Amino acid sequence: ENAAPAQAPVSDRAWALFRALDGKGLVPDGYVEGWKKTFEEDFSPRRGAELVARAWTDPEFRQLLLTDGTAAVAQYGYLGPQGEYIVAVEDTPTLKNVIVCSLCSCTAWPILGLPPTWYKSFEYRARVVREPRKVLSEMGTEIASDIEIRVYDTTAETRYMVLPQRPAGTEGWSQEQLQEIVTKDCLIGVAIPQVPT
Amino acid sequence: MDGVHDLAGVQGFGKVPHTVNADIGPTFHAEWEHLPYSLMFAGVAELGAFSVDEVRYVVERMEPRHYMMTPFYERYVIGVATLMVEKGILTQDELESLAGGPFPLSRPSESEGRPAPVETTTFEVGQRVRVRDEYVPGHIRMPAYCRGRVGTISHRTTEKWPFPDAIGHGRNDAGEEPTYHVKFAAEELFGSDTDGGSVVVDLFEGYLEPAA
Ligand SMILES: [Fe+3]
Ligand SMILES: [Mg+2]
Ligand SMILES: [Mg+2]
Ligand SMILES: [Mg+2]
Repeated sequence: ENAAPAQAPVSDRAWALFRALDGKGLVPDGYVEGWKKTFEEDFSPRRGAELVARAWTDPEFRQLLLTDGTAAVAQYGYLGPQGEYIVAVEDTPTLKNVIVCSLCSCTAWPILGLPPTWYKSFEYRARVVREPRKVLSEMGTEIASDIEIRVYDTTAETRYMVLPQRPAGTEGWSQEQLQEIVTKDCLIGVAIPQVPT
Repeated sequence: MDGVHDLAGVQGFGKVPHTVNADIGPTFHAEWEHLPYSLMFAGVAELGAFSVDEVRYVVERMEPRHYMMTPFYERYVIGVATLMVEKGILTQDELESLAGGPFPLSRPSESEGRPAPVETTTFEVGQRVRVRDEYVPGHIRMPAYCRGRVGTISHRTTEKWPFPDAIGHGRNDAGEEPTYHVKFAAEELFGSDTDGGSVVVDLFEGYLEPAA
């Protein structure tokens, strides 16, 4: 009849899994709390923003980031789980890049942060590969006719970040000022960096 | 596995539930949500009981209606629990007793997997390749939209990894292969029914063959 199976509340199931393993000595002291702290406080799109601001103000670094993203990210010490082989993809006046994991949710965790609910949604996983212009427009980003959209589907171990175009009106800004307008959505590729008015 | 998780190109979904730069809230929206990834890492890195690939495949093995109605992090609670039962570490009885109620798991695998292919080709940037027209009932990191399609190599990785169709089943014969960024024209994948430009899929060597 297509009905859902009976299930205990998800909180009860998740803590049951913890307790079953912990009670057998298989979970080191502090282990899951340590991972929660890493996920919440260390893996962060502020890191990808720092890399973008550096590439925008340092041609040499920009070239390394686009040719050997792993090496560039390692200079900052930001390699990590789900972020060991990095490729940065460059937006240009004729090309807009967008990232997805259509099969699940794969994301460059250490430099983008853990993916948000919308990126893991069936709507984004199904639609952005086939109609990325319409998806971005609905999300609030208009990509003109004149620009190729290229969708990177994260299907193996490459973990991607978008290097967005640097917007007019930011000439001479410091790296801190530039970092501030590079958001998580800019790194995923669904947003373009915005300059206040 | 041609499961419901292979969602790219499915039609009928509505709007993505986000507008750009909207507040996404905290990393975890419930106090249990850090547990699936943390316990997965216990399994992978502290116990050596399973690979990340096995986690992807056990989630793919959720019964299809169950998958479609289950929020993301809960799918990984169910997947990690399932692997711990299948590996002999935990029992479903103890999980249900601790949980105070039903804890249905993913379905058993219907494939033993397959080894890393013995015959493959090293491709170079700019070469045209076709995705092998093959059907794999176990784990595979090839979305169906690119099966049999032709594209161009934009990158060969400088590292190699175990073949998912083997290591996602815990087999000993996953070997190692590089992967290739293969660029497809949108029209190659979806004909006239697309508004995009190109799609780049990151495909293991063993999924590819020379085109024509
Ligand atoms: Fe994923
Ligand atoms: Mg299918
Ligand atoms: Mg529910
Ligand atoms: Mg029973």
